[PDB]
Amino acid sequence: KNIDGYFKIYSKHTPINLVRDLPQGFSALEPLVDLPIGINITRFQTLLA
Amino acid sequence: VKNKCVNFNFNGLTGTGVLTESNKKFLPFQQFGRDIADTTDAVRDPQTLEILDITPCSFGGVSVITPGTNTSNQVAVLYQDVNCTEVNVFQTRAGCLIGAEHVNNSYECDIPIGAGICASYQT
Amino acid sequence: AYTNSFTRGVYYPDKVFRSSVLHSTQDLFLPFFSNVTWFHAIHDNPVLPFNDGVYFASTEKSNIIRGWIFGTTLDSKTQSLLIVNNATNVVIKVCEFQFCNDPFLGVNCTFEYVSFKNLREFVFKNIDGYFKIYSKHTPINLVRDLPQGFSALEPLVDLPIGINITRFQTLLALHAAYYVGYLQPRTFLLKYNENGTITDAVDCALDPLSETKCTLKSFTVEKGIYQTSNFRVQPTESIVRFPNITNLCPFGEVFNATRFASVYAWNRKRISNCVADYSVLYNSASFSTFKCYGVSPTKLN
Amino acid sequence: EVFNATRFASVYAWNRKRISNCVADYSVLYNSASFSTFKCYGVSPTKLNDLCFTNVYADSFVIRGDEVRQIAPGQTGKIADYNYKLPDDFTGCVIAWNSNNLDSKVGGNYNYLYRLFRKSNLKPFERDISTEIYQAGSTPCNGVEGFNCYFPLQSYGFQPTNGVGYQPYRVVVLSFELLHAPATVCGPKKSTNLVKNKCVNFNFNGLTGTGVLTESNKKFLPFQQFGRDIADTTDAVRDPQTL
Amino acid sequence: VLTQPPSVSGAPGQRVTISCTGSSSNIGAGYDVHWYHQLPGTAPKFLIYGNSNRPSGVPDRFSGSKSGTSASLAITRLQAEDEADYYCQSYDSSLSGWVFGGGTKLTVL
Amino acid sequence: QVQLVQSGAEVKKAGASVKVSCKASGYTFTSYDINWVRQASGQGLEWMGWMNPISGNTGYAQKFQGRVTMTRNTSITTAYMELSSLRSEDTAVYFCARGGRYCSSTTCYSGVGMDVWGQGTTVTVP
Amino acid sequence: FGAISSVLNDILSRLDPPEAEVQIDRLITGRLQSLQTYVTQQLIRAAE
Amino acid sequence: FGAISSVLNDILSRLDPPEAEVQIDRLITGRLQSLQTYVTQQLIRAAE
Ligand SMILES: *[C@@H]1O[C@H](CO)[C@@H](O)[C@H](O)[C@H]1NC(C)=O
Ligand SMILES: *[C@@H]1O[C@H](CO)[C@@H](O)[C@H](O)[C@H]1NC(C)=O
Ligand SMILES: *[C@@H]1O[C@H](CO)[C@@H](O)[C@H](O)[C@H]1NC(C)=O
Ligand SMILES: *[C@@H]1O[C@H](CO)[C@@H](O)[C@H](O)[C@H]1NC(C)=O
Ligand SMILES: *[C@@H]1O[C@H](CO)[C@@H](O)[C@H](O)[C@H]1NC(C)=O
Ligand SMILES: *[C@@H]1O[C@H](CO)[C@@H](O)[C@H](O)[C@H]1NC(C)=O
Repeated sequence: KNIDGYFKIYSKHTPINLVRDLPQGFSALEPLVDLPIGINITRFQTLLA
Repeated sequence: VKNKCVNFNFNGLTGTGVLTESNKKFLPFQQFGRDIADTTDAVRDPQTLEILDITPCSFGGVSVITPGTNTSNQVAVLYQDVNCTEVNVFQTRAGCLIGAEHVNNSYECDIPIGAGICASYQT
Repeated sequence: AYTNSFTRGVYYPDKVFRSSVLHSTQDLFLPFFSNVTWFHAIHDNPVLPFNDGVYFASTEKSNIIRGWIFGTTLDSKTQSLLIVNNATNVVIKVCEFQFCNDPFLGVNCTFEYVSFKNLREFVFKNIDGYFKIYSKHTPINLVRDLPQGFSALEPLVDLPIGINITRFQTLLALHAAYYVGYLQPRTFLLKYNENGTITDAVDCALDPLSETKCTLKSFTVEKGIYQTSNFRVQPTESIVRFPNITNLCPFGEVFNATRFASVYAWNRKRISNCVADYSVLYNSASFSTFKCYGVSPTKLN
Repeated sequence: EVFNATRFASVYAWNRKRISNCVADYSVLYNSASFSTFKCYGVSPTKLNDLCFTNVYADSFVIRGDEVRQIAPGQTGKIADYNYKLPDDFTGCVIAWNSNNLDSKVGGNYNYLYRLFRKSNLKPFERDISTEIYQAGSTPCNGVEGFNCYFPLQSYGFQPTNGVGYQPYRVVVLSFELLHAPATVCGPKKSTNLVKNKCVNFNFNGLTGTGVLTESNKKFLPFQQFGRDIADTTDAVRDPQTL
Repeated sequence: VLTQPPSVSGAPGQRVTISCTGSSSNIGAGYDVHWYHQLPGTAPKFLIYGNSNRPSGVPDRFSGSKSGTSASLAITRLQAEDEADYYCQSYDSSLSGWVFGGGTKLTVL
Repeated sequence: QVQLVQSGAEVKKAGASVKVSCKASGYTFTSYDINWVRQASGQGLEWMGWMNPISGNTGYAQKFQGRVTMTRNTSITTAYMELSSLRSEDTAVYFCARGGRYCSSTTCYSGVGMDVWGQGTTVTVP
Repeated sequence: FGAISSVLNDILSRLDPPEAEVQIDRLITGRLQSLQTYVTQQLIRAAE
Repeated sequence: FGAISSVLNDILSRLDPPEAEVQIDRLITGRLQSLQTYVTQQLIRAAE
């Protein structure tokens, strides 16, 4: 996200073992690097390899 | 410094209190601590990465035990909820009492002090 | 030589009549039952600190003590007053008089006025440019030291000199018993009577008796418990803890860039890992206007 | 002596003239259109004649036309901090008429002087005649000006050829402190006879009100003027005409 | 003069660090050195003070640097017309307030 | 806006004295320290000392100690360099300096004698 | 209460009316809030 | 309470006295009026 020109990166890496749905359990995202860019952000696109 | 309240200015945040070591496990981005009353509870030293608890030192109003001026001019002072280091000296649960000699014999309360301690004027 | 200053040194903070009412004020008095120095008048005039005032008393029989010089240098380098009474005229001038090698009276002339059995108390001072002559003459039957008793000290004449005094030297008569109490900005429980003479006073920051006296607004306090003030463990020193920053911040860069942006595309130069002194900012006198809205204009460094 | 004066002091050695034993009318000051700015939050300009003052000091000096807001409670500035400080609780009224034609001469009115360097802030109404050289650097200054050695008491130049922003302006603090000292400068109003046992609108030395006026047996001391009750309201007065 | 190329025949653009040797009071502490120039044909109008600090019409080619026991000002862009008289002045502290040397001269052939 | 007038070409006998003038008036002179700097004919310049118009400062240099005093007439602020009992070393062109930094700026920078005075010469020949 | 004087005849006799609304307003919000503490204090005191 | 900060150490370090009196007596008006709501509230609670 970008609020007031501050870009905070949120990251989380957790293991799962489930078959049908996203699991029931709470996981918070922590800031790591705050970044001075100053943009709008409204659309995200997923790429693969 | 530790266990002695002084004028600290931790990264622009000022106050009066003692700086003690804490076990309060900060996340690396997080820097300051808060209380239920959202005042500053802990800070990290920005030079050496250590959790510093902040607690303002012993304070409180002073109350005075004094009989009638038509009876006496002997003086007494009471320091409530102050431990008898930071201040014929008596320490009780109510605080540091200076002026009255502690008596193991018990009498009826005349001038109340606190935590079951009472002062009076007798031989 | 020390003395217990029993009750002396009470004057009028103001000369507005009051009756059977106890007024509390902050003013400069010497403390009651305190330590004051004892002097003799044989063969002593050191320059004592008149930091904000002293109380004078004289056991006199032949009018030897006759004047004073008060000031900050007291050597005609500053404006200093001289007092002489030639049995017919009162003479108080700060004008450039010829003082002796040892200043005595025999047995920058801006202020344009040109002309035992007895205790004498004189307090010459300056508060806000007023020069108050405080005087009282009192009979006694006592020889050993200053008497025990209450004496209101009233103003007489206010003159336009307005002089700095931080340390004073008494004036002798050559061919002085006095007392020095350091006054402090203390609060005082004062009592007026129906005839308008101040009959008693309390330095109420002194002992628990007096602290109860001026928190209960009475000269007689009942037996009981009374909160008077607050005790706080004062900080003995100042600790500063800031990050180990080692780079001078480019504040000068956003002042001295080769080009500046317009209001259509002004920039967001975001700052981290810096040291800001602002002392160079305040030392620069280039500021045409400095309207500093959230934080103090001066107190920012 | 304070308006039609031939000589005005400066901000470093401004005259503090006690004005007493005289009658202060202010009506000719109202009728005068000479004043340009008449600023004070303490007293009002126009409704002042009915008031009788404690003691009034006329602080005479000269400062710039842009510096007229510096003579105010709480204002911070160069001259305000190095030459003349006004307290936050300042009572009194500062008057600044135009001095386009008075405090100026062709070669430059060079007798008005002001401090520019001090290591401390000023007290209100103080009199600093310090003639030491201010130390700018760390080097000791043995009376030798030059590098790290400049003298604080700076002067002005006033010429009629100069611009109106640099033209001399007169600002005078007629400091109307209503303090404890006895009232001596009253308005130009005629007195009336005294009435007892009948309440009447009284205006005694500027203090207005209504009440009954009976004789009292208290021995007010000379220089003792009012008797105040617990409310600091005037309970007794000494008649200034008859003791 | 203090130790520089003291009086040389120089065309306007010679890249000569016309120095001004000062001690620790001058090369380090007296960094406010200013260059007087009594100009040929007028009263001194140096137009060059505080090293590279310039008035209008003065270029940054006069570069002011303190290197060891040596000050500096130079020029660029070799031409013919800049015959002039140069002087360096330093705050000499224990000496007089600000002192020159011998009178640096720039002249062409 | 700095205006500068001084004395002219003169000849004086050895041992005499001069009541010389260095006259600045008509502008904001107060920001400027009217100092004193000389140069010999064909030598580098040399600074005799300062005279401070800012309310009465006095202080000399070493090369003319014992020979010169200074006073200032603060009404119109005339500057002096009183060459009394003159010697061989004052036969040159004598000029004043002018401390160019602005005094209501707190930073004490260098004296910038941007404008330079007319003429002063005490030639001592028989 | 932030006004320059506390006696109302004094504050009215020396303030011009346009700034007197400000000075009187500070004085009466202070006076009325103190009187409000007073009347609530004797309301609960009269309740006691 | 309409002031620009709420930690009084920050206001003391942040404002000069002349505008500090404006924000500070705003803060005092708010923090008093919270205190008389507190003491009348616990005083009616003390009646309870
Ligand atoms: C970023 O987003 C805002 C809102 O959608 C838009 O108006 C703006 O034009 C965008 N930025 C640019 C550079 O177009
Ligand atoms: C900076 O501060 C840290 C504190 O942990 C210290 O270890 C380091 O040596 C310091 N570096 C310098 C250059 O002062
Ligand atoms: C008071 O101080 C003494 C001094 O060491 C200490 O032993 C004691 O535990 C303190 N009292 C309390 C209640 O902490
Ligand atoms: C005060 O004055 C009255 C009035 O004459 C007098 O009778 C009394 O003795 C005086 N002294 C007092 C009350 O101590
Ligand atoms: C009064 O004298 C003291 C010490 O001599 C000095 O610190 C202070 O600045 C003086 N105040 C005035 C107004 O002269
Ligand atoms: C002064 O006041 C007293 C009051 O009775 C009176 O006797 C005297 O006439 C007054 N002076 C003049 C000039 O009227």
